[PDB]
Parts: sequence; C-alpha cells; structure tokens
Amino acid sequence: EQESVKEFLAKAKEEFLKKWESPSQNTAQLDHFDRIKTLGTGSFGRVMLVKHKETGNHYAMKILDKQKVVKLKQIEHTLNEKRILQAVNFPFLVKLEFSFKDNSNLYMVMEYVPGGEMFSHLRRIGRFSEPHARFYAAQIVLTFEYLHSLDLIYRDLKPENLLIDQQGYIQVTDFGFAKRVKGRTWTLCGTPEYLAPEIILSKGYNKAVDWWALGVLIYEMAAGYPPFFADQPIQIYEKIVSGKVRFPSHFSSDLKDLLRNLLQVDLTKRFGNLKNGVNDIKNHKWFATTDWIAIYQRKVEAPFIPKFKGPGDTSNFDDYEEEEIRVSINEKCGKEFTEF
Ligand SMILES: NC1=C(N)C[C@@H](c2nc(-c3ccncc3)no2)NC1
Repeated sequence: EQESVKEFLAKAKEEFLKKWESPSQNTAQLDHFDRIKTLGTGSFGRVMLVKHKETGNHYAMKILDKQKVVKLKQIEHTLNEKRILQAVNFPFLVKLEFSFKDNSNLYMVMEYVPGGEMFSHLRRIGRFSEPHARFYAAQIVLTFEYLHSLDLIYRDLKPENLLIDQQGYIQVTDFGFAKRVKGRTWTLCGTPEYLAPEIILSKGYNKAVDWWALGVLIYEMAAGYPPFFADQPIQIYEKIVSGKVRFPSHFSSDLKDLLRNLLQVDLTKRFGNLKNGVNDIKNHKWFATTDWIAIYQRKVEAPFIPKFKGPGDTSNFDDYEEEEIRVSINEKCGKEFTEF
C-alpha cells in the first residue's frame, strides 16, 4: 500500500468525479465525417470506420438506433456507457473523442485502434504462451484496480472487446454494461461463458464478478478455449455453478493455483474480494516476473505487433453487409434520451 499508489488513485477519483457531475454533450455532427467500412454489428447498433473531413483523422463511430434501444430495454445502460466513457482516463481504456444525437440515432466517436480484436489473434495462433498471456493479464489487473476505485463495475470482459494497438498493448472497448455501484447490483447481463455463479443465481452481486471473468479470460488465453462451454446456455450455467474445472497438463503449477482462486464459486473467498484486495493478485507467484510500473508506463516491449499498413487499414477486421445510416425527418424518442 505505497503512498504513491494511494495518492495516484485519489487524484484519479477526483478527476473522474468532476467530469461525472458535468458531462459533455453535442460535440460534433454526422456530416462532419465520411463513412468508410462497417467494422462490426449487433442487435441495436454497429461500429463503423469514418474519416473527419476537415482534419483527415480516422475514428471508430458506434451508432445506436434509439427505437431499438427502447424496445430491448437498454435505455439506462446506454446512458451509463456514454457518461462513464466521457469521464474516464487510463492508458488501456479507449478514448471517446466526440458524442452527439439526431432524429434517429445516438453516436459515440472513439479513437480507431487498427490492430483488431484479441479474439482474432488468439484463434489464428491457437493459444498464447504463458508470458504472452501474462503481459495482457497484467494490463487488465491494473485497469480493474482503476475502475473499481471509482466505484465502477465493467461486466463484459471477453476477447472480442480487447483491441490491440500499434505498440501491441490493449485498449478496452464496449462500456454498454458498465455501471457506477456503491454496494450490490442486480441486473442479468453479460456473455454466458464469462458469467459468475452469483449472476446466474439472481443474487445481488458486486465487483467480484469482474475478478471471476479475469479467471475465465486467462484460462482461455493460455488454453485456446474457455473453461465452461456447451451447445446451450443452460448447459454452460450448470457447469459454472458446479465450478468443476479441468486444466490442461501444459499449464504451470503457479497458473493452476491462481485460476483456482479466481474461479472460486464462493464469492467471499475469491481473489480480488478479500481484505487485501487487488494485492493478493499482484503478489501471486504467477506474476513474479511482472514489472507493474513498467507496464503502466508502456516501457515493456510487447510480445506481438499486429501487421497493418497505416491508420486507415482495415485488414485486421472482417466483412459485413453494408447498410444505410438513415435519419428520419421526424424526431424519435426525444424524451427518453434528453440527457445524452
Ligand atoms: N462484439 C463487440 C465487438 N465485436 C466490437 C466492440 C467495439 N470495437 C470498437 C472499436 C474501437 C476502436 N477501434 C476499433 C474497434 N468499439 O466497440 N463492441 C463489441
């Protein structure tokens, strides 16, 4: 508990709270950009590569359909996402540069990270070596230390949401389930393979669900597949609440010991949620070679640099059908999104 770390987190919370209490709004508009390519797509929104017409800079624009947000009951979650993203600041979190709305849509304009998703690189290589997995895991440990000290839970850790930048480091994206929480919270949300047992059982839960998800991620990076999988979600949930996990023989003894303490079904015994907090993780034998300050300062040479030609290259993302960005002549759902 060195005073330099305590003072760092105290200042981090001061700066977050000032932006949290006075958010920015309406800092660009759609016809300031040229549309280039669809980078991914979902049930109420998509992400598109765009170019700013006056500066030439590239950005990733997240577009949400207001009517579909209402129908799928995601109003509060969408308002959480933009308010948190405009208030945070950390080396491994993606930067929000603009936000605005119009008659039909909500827009969040982020920095474009051209190296692609961790998911693509993991599946192409097969599995990551333990030093490679540990480089990425250390970045997530520091990011969760930051978020939890601001009373934020993240709730969507998985390889699809971790983007690899030009230096080989992580940028975390997608804050659609992130929330400010003083105590417990109760919403059923997340991705099935990564959910903690207390979410599945409809209990009130806390930041310990992020430390469970870190155990799932480290297992998946080091093995090539997640610890709990099956064809139907109900079958995945039965394996999770049992907590029975089998480890490949190539895992080191230190790795198995860390994973047994992160994938602990009893949340009151889980690493990250004991009296010493994150320091039970930082001081574990599996992290003995990690220089925590050098990682934060980005002074460690990364194990892998993505191949791409420049800031507008899309070769590390995949191909989707290209659809219109339509804006109605009439305003939709104006009252619901007043504060956006
Ligand atoms: N399943 C999900 C994806 N598959 C993509 C992800 C997301 N990616 C970006 C992005 C930011 C900057 N540069 C490139 C991409 N923003 O959100 N949302 C969830």
